[PDB]
Amino acid sequence: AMAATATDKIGRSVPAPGKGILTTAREHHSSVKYASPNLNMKYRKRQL
Amino acid sequence: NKLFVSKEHAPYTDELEEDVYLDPLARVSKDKKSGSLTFNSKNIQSKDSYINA
Amino acid sequence: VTREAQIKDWVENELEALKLEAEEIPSEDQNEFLLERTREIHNEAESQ
Amino acid sequence: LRAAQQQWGNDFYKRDPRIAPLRGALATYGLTIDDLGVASFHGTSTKANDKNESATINEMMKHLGRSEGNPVIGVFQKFLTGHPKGAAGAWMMNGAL
Repeated sequence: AMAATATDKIGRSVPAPGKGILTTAREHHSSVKYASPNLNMKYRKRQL
Repeated sequence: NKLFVSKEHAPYTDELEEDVYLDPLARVSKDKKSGSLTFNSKNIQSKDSYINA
Repeated sequence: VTREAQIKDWVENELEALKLEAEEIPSEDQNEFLLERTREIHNEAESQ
Repeated sequence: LRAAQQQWGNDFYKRDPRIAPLRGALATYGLTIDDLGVASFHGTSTKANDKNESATINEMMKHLGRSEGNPVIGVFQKFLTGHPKGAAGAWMMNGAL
């Protein structure tokens, strides 16, 4: 359902791992007070 | 002999390193002091840019 | 341009569907819920 | 039609900042971040990796709002087999199935 490789920046220093993959969870929690309709299926089914 | 200027420190600082990583509307910006392009904690998951994009 | 007609009137059918929803379910803590759903509709319109 | 599907069924979180790629990866089956049962770690057995690999798994559950007290279960395939420098993720995807 998902595959994603990730890297910091330019090939700089190989033998040390880092944050890279954490970006597979980049989402925005600035305003979570309202409900996001797209997460429901009963709503996405009606549009379809 | 200064075409290739190797970065020394990333646009984020370690305390902001993972805060950038999935607040996905985190845009780098200019720093009035340093002049370089670095990430500020003032616009990382700042909810003004976090939905209008 | 034919599908754009389907998409144009689609939001005018969607934003009106917020008014039957957005001024009856919540209180006047509204311009944060509206700016949540009116953006999502605007974005669900773009990717449409 | 198979274009309206991927708008509302498969790639409905692409053009959305507030649905993480891993959350919408599962949210397309009615799964939640809580249903991510297991995490087959790379688990190379180096002192820097396992400290870091475990670290990063935490935040992406810490950030996605995994239920408190619902941890993912570390599967460290490499204790048997070792590190097949390149073959790794295909042994641990092999086992994960």
